[PDB]
Amino acid sequence: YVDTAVRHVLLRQGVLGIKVKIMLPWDPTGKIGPKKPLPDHVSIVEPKDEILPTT
Amino acid sequence: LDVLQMKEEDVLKFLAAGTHLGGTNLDFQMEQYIYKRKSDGIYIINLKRTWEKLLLAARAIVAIENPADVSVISSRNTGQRAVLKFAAATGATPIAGRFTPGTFTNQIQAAFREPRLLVVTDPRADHQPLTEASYVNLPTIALCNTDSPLRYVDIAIPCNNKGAHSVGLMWWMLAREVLRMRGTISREHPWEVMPDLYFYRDPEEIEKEEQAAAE
Amino acid sequence: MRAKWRKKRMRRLKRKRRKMRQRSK
Amino acid sequence: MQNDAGEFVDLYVPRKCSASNRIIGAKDHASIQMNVAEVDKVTGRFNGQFKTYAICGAIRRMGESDDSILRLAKADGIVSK
Amino acid sequence: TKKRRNNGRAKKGRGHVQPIRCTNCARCVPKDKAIKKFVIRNIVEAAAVRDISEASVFDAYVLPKLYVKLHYCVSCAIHSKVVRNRSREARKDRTPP
Amino acid sequence: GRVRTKTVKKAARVIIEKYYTRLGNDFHTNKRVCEEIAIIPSKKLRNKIAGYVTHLMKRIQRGPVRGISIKLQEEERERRDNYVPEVSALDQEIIEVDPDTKEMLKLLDFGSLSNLQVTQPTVGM
Amino acid sequence: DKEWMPVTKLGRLVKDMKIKSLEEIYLFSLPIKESEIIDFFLGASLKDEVLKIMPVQKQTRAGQRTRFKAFVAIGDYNGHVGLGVKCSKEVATAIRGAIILAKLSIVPVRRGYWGNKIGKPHTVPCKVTGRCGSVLVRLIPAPRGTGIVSAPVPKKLLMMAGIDDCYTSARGCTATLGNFAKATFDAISKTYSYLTPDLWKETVFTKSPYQEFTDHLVKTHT
Amino acid sequence: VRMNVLADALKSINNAEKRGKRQVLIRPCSKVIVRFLTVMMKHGYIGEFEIIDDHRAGKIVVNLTGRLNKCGVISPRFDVQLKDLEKWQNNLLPSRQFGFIVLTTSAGIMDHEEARRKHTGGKILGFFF
RNA sequence: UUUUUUUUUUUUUUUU
RNA sequence: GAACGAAAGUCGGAGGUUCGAAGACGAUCAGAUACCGUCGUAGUUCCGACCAUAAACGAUGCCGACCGGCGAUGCGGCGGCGUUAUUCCCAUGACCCGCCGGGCAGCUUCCGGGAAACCAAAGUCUUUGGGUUCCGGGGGGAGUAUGGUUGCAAAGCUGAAAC
Ligand SMILES: [Mg+2]
Ligand SMILES: [Mg+2]
Ligand SMILES: [Mg+2]
Ligand SMILES: [Mg+2]
Ligand SMILES: [Mg+2]
Ligand SMILES: [Mg+2]
Ligand SMILES: [Mg+2]
Ligand SMILES: [Mg+2]
Ligand SMILES: [Mg+2]
Ligand SMILES: [Mg+2]
Ligand SMILES: [Mg+2]
Ligand SMILES: [Mg+2]
Ligand SMILES: [Mg+2]
Ligand SMILES: [Mg+2]
Ligand SMILES: [Zn+2]
Repeated sequence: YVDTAVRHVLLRQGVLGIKVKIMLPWDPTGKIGPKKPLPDHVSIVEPKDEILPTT
Repeated sequence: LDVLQMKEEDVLKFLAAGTHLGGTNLDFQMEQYIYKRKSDGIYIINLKRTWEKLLLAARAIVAIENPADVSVISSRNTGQRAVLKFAAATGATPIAGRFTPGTFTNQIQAAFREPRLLVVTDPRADHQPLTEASYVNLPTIALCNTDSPLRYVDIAIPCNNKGAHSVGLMWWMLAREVLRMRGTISREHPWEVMPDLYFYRDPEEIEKEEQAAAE
Repeated sequence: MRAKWRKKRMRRLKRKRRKMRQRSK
Repeated sequence: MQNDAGEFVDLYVPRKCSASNRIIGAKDHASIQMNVAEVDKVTGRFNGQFKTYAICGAIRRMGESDDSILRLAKADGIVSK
Repeated sequence: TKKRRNNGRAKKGRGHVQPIRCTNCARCVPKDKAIKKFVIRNIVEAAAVRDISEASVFDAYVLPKLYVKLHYCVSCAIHSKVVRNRSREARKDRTPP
Repeated sequence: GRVRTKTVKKAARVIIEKYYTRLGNDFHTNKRVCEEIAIIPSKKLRNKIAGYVTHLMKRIQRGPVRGISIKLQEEERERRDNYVPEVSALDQEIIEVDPDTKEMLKLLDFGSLSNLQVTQPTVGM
Repeated sequence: DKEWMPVTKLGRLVKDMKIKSLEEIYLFSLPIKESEIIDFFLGASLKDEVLKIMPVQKQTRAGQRTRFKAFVAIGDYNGHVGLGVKCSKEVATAIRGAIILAKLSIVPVRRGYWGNKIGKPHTVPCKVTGRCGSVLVRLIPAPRGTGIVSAPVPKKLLMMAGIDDCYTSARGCTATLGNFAKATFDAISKTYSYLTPDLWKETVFTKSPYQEFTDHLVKTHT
Repeated sequence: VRMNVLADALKSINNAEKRGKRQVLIRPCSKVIVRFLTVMMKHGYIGEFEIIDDHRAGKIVVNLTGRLNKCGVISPRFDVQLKDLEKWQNNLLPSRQFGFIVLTTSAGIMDHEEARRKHTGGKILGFFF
């Protein structure tokens, strides 16, 4: 889920260390984000129906 | 006035409920409503000025046009029964149970209201909505007791609100007066529902006991 | 040091200096 | 407040409170413009016209509002004799 | 600052109250400032009542009690676990159940 | 240590509140009903959810819960709200209470219908 | 570019454009909540200055936690000014927050004459006072074209408040702008609260914006 | 003990105005107080009033409009020669639009505005606005 | 029941 | 200018239970001359005189007025076919209910204040003036020196500068 990026920058002051980490969004289909959901983030389905009376 | 004046059926129902007696302590701004000390150290509220504040409170409730702007609160389980039926009785917005402080002030929460008038049951039980009134510019009609303070109260109706019967009779008669001032039923006709809905049902056990004896 | 005992030491010094003055009037 | 030109100088005229004749401030959020409706004669039906009573902040906080609304309605005659 | 409105004790009209000795460290303390209690005790251990109830001569009608006005000063009563501290709004309290 | 997590109790209350109907008092059936009506990423989470769902079912089948009520409890509480007999909004239409309210109804213009009689000593409180 | 995103029913009145000016809101002292309401009523209120940004320190278990406290004073030059104090852990965050809080706390300023009525007022209506902490700021009317003789911070604040001429008299820790600017703000806020013997006329009581446009409110809720 | 009863009257007036009550009781009475309230009434800052005539010393009850910000007494009753009013003007009056000063002239208890026309001057009782 | 002391100075603050 | 003014202290007379500065030992500690324990001096007591100081504290000069409420409690006064003790009216007795005056106080409050803690006064103050006495002007040096004055003495009163 977390894409680590660690780079160096050389300047006249010396060096600068940068760390960038980006949590990818959960997209269930496609190349955008990962396809497994979070184990904490649990999705349910909305309610089913209504009518059910006898005949 | 001469047509909104009291009738004997009203005072018969008042004396049947027991609203004439009150507590043992006075607020100093509650002197003008109440009448006389009693033998059992009990202060008797009049009914003459009691009807007058109910009349003015009814006029103020009919004054706001959209009845959904009427917001009605009761915290204690006496008036928790009455408020829910009183709200659908005219148009009002019921809020009982826990008041959820920050009802009127912050707007990040979806449970947010912008009323133009508030009616409560007990100020000492509703110390929080009366405090929240002063930020959002809304008046107050309060069913005040004999020993209840009057901070942030605009129209105070003198009554007893310990017992559930007097509470329910007041909510019944207030709805009864507001709907007539709207013009649903004329004055010379009884109101079509009976105040037990507005009173309060406790542990059903005794309710279904009455049902089981009346089978 | 308390102000109490500071006053006591200055008081004792005052008595010593008074004895020195009375020893050489 | 008028100048020598007779122009109405000020931006807005604040509500002088009907209780105790004191100015409702620009941020006195305890103040309220109470409205009470007119009633017909013996017919007893609603009139679409209403009367306006202003209550300011410190009066509401102290409790002169309960006395004040009845004493303002009584001089107007809308409550009793 | 004032930590207390009453300055601890209860002298307001007076100019001077008698001192009374404490029991533990025997310091004299003005008798409203002192921590006052009153021990009503069965003179026997309540577990040891039954041993004397066995071999008692009479029909258990003699039940002696020992009454002591017990009188502490604050500097040792707190060490002796009576007057344990509280909060700002909890200092406004009265009699414990 | 069954102190179960906020997300577990949250999803369990959502499950029972949406679908009270399919869930029964049998744990192994309710476990498989959870996979039909929800998406649970893991089997330990399935078991924890289903266990607390059955423990909630043994309360809801027993009585109403302060957490959430089903539609049946809603209809029964609405019935208990609007049950109206014709008994005691009014008594027998003379109620006797007080000589002071007798003086009051002498003052206010009414008929002075019938009796009102107590006399008391002065031991209030 | 982004949409206004209404809530709280006064903004729905604003989007229906049914309240003309901001004076209608100050007639009834309705509580203002969203910030761009005054942007819709005033498109030329961008005139502001950051008064001071100062750090405050919280001594926590490892080291001192720093967070910056930004003061922003905004104002239209017609007699509307706002003052905003906002503390946050970032400069740009605290500046944006202090701008939004000044937008919320904008209030009008009464402006009177020195003593001759001739026209287009230039000064405070009387000797008003304002107090915040131990700072007393006293505003005294001044003759025409005098300028404002004061400290630089309330000179900026009264330069925004449409005052051209004023005398000031401070007392207290004037070194602390956190109380001093709020004292000057309370002083210029009390100007409509202070009575005057040319404002004795009984009120007219025009209708509420709510009761005036109930139909818009009903159709927007529904 | 009891001295300068004008101050005792006007501090009661001030406390009643700050509280917001309707009418005040003042236990002493002076011709000074009566003419002072006459000036205040004629300029409109108070309402109608009424003097309960005790045989010993009466009691004044004043209906209040609600406009009175502040009334008060200058303590030692200073002399004021004319062309020395403007000190007291800048020092006491809140603005150049309102505010009044009650001088004591030889021709009666006068006002700050009537005094400059009548060209008298005299002693200051107090001020109100 | 004990239970004392422990160099000296090193530490500065932003634009939107 | 004057009268009282706790404890301690000083000077006579009487006695001397307890406590107990000083002092003595025994223990504890590295050291105790300190806390702990044993003994025990002056004083603690009373009668005469002096000394005039204290966290002498509500750390809030005195008089006067105005500005919210509530239940108390102490002392008078008043009202109340409520109750109860005499013997049998009668009174004051004892509770209960309520009012008035001023006293010690308390809970509450956005009365208004203040830097706040908090206060019905520490409020009625930049809208600053009811009358009046004593006072403070960065900390130290210092309530020290030095003069005068009181005191038997201890010391008290007045009281500065260099730096
Ligand atoms: Mg301390
Ligand atoms: Mg003392
Ligand atoms: Mg400085
Ligand atoms: Mg060493
Ligand atoms: Mg002595
Ligand atoms: Mg000696
Ligand atoms: Mg000798
Ligand atoms: Mg001898
Ligand atoms: Mg001994
Ligand atoms: Mg002294
Ligand atoms: Mg004094
Ligand atoms: Mg003194
Ligand atoms: Mg008595
Ligand atoms: Mg007697
Ligand atoms: Zn002890």
